[PDB]
Amino acid sequence: DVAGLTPCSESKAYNKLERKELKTLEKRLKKYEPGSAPYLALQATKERTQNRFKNYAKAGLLCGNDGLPHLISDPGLALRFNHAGEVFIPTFGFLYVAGYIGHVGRQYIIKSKEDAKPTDKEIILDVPLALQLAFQGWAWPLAAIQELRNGSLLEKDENITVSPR
Amino acid sequence: KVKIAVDRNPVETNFEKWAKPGHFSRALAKGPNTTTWIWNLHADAHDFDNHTSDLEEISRKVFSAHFGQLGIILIWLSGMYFHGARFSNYEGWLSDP
Amino acid sequence: MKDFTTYLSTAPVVGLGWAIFTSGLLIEINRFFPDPLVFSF
Amino acid sequence: KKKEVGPKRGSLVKVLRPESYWYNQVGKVVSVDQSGIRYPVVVRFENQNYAGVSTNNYALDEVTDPP
Amino acid sequence: PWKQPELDPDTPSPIFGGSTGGLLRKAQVEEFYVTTWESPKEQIFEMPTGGAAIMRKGPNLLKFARKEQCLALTTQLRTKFKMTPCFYRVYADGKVEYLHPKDGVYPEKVNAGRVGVNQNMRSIGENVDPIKVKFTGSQPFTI
Amino acid sequence: AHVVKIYDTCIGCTQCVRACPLDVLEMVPWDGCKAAQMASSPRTEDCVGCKRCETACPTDFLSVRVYLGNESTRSLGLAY
Ligand code: CLA
Ligand code: CLA
Ligand code: CLA
Ligand SMILES: CC1=C(/C=C/C(C)=C/C=C/C(C)=C\C=C\C=C(C)\C=C\C=C(C)\C=C\C2=C(C)CCCC2(C)C)C(C)(C)CCC1
Ligand code: SF4
Ligand code: SF4
Repeated sequence: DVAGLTPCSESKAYNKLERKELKTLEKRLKKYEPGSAPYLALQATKERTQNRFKNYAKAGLLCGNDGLPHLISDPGLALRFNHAGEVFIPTFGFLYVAGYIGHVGRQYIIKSKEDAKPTDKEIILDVPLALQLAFQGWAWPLAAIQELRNGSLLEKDENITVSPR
Repeated sequence: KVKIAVDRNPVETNFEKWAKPGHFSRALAKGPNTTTWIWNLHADAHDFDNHTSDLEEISRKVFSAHFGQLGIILIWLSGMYFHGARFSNYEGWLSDP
Repeated sequence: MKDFTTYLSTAPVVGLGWAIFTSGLLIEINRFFPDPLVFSF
Repeated sequence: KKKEVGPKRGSLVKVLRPESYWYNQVGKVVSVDQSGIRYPVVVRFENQNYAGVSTNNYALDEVTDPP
Repeated sequence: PWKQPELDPDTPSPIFGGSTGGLLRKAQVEEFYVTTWESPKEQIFEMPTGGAAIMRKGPNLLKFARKEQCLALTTQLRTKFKMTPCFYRVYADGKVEYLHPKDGVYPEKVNAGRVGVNQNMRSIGENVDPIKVKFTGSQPFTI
Repeated sequence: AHVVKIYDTCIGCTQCVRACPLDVLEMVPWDGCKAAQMASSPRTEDCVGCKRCETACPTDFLSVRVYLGNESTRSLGLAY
């Protein structure tokens, strides 16, 4: 009940929107015979809509004055009202995946530079090496913070290409 | 005077030139060093007048490219006919257009 | 074989392979989990 | 003359010229001129500049070791 | 070269029709440029002011309104037929100035007879900042 | 007209003079380079500022520099 908003199950506009969607799906369904493929397609669409509306309810989602669910982004407030699974857990998961991408790209950049014509390896990818680095990135934060600890993650300002002042 | 003039097997069907992206021009044959090379790979692909100065090779490339475009067009037409055959209501449309 | 493999090892081909792989993974996830919005186990 | 006016040929050098494209970059010494020109150190670089060239002439005071 | 040649207006022009991108009123108000060459035979060349002309076996004289057109024709004749032409500049009052072969050996050579001017003896990037030269009328590159 | 300035980093490769479409540069004898040549601009009043000489310079940065300003009839490339 934060931000002056009501839960989706307790709200009336949420149920009104669900009823309107079911009504227009039934209006589209009534134009087809029950023994036709569009009838089964529309029945599956209605079942998916009902399942989605049931899953959005009883999951902590809340909507304000329009029946459209709202998401709470501040940690702590989302922790004490069971809204962490809205954005807090997905943002951590996306950070994990983005760090996976960055670590894999960094490993491929570093590991394909101690050879003749590194641009050729950049343009024609070493597929077994790329797959090996792909399956070795599951521990990206450990290796990242260890490279930070030993100083190989960052380059010194003496070996870095720099623009004139 | 007018007769068929054809050379037999001037180019061997090998994948050795598929590995090298920049091969049609000597400027791109040295390999890439900047990203503007890559666009130059996709810009001078059909610039057959710049790859070679021989008109015969350019004409052969033009003939092959026209055959490829006709094949692409026929693929698109066959796909259109297939979509009309299966994922369509043409039979229903014929009853009441 | 190895020339065709190096052609398949070129950047657009492996990018295409990644594109089909990621698109198919996300599409199958959306199909077998129809329209989720909030992580609720 | 005695020894050589510049560094050993084929050795890596770091360019200290601020206006150069290869400032704080590692290049290879091709040849060092001994006549007494202003920029005798010919350095070849692995990465080309915007003009597409990869070699430049630098003086003795703008080259150091690769750190 | 050893002696600066003098232009001859009576030299025959190359065989050509009418040009549209030819000399404008600036030719009779300001200076205009005139290119001379020595063709050993008759051949077809492309003018920078239009289509194509045919040069005569002998001296050939052409008129232009821009020095860039004269040097473009000069380098076309040098690259295509190795002609080595030369163009003068004629003002409204009739003053004739020798322009391209200043020492007669072309600027690609040295000839050990030209004094280098407008040459800064410091390296580029060693010039002073514009704050150093302020309210003086002197640019940082002009010192 | 425009200002053409040539520094001591020039190697006397004569590329700027060949790239010049108005015959502004020249080669003078020199002792500061291996080729014993130095670029000069004795005809800077005819330069239009096309910067074609800067494209042909092989040295890093530029051994020849063109600065625009105070355009005239010759500097504006006008046939009229
Ligand atoms: C499905 C939903 C979704 C989608 C499609 C995207 C899409 C995108 N996000 Mg993400 N994001 C999402 C949800 C989503 N976001 C959520 C829920 C959160 C939590 C708040 C974030 C937080 C987030 C951050 C913090 C960043 C992005 C960025 C990006 C963009 C580029 C990613 C990149 O460079 O490649 C993958 C990543 C790399 C190749 C390099 C790795 C860089 C990552 C961010 C570092 C991760 C480790 C690091 C130490 C964690 C701290 C991050 C720091 C900012 C505090 C991309 C458009 C980035 C962006 O737009 O930058 C311009 C970026 O920095 N996202
Ligand atoms: C009869 C058809 C025909 C043929 C055989 C050619 C053949 C040629 N043309 Mg010409 N041209 C044509 C039609 C044709 N053109 C038309 C209709 C136009 C006007 C639009 C042009 C405009 C044109 C220009 C301006 C130039 C050429 C050039 C060329 C040469 C190389 C082309 C190349 O390498 O492209 C390689 C292929 C590409 C660069 C891909 C182009 C993709 C476009 C930009 C975007 C496609 C959008 C697509 C419809 C939707 C995508 C959506 C996205 C979400 C996926 C070659 C001689 C070039 C040349 O040097 O000539 C010698 C050149 O400079 N042509
Ligand atoms: C069939 C026509 C066709 C088309 C549409 C393309 C299109 C493309 N190719 Mg090219 N290519 C072709 C034929 C074609 N190619 C042929 C015949 C050859 C000779 C074998 C090549 C060789 C070639 C090389 C060697 C490279 C390309 C690259 C590229 C990309 C241009 C750079 C870019 O997007 O910015 C830069 C883009 C990025 C930095 C993004 C990197 C990450 C992306 C998301 C992964 C790539 C996925 C891709 C976009 C989607 C699948 C491919 C797409 C065409 C369906 C673009 C996707 C470059 C590339 O890999 O760029 C992707 C590259 O290095 N191509
Ligand atoms: C909780 C949360 C939140 C908040 C947050 C925050 C507040 C943050 C901050 C943050 C910060 C304040 C940060 C900072 C940073 C800094 C720095 C300096 C960084 C760096 C980084 C790096 C260097 C990285 C790297 C990498 C890459 C990129 C690739 C590879 C891998 C790695 C990771 C290594 C919000 C509400 C939003 C949402 C929900 C959740
Ligand atoms: S192009 Fe540059 S290095 Fe070459 S002669 Fe001219 S100023 Fe000197
Ligand atoms: S800007 Fe053009 S006209 Fe002027 S000196 Fe350079 S190349 Fe010659």
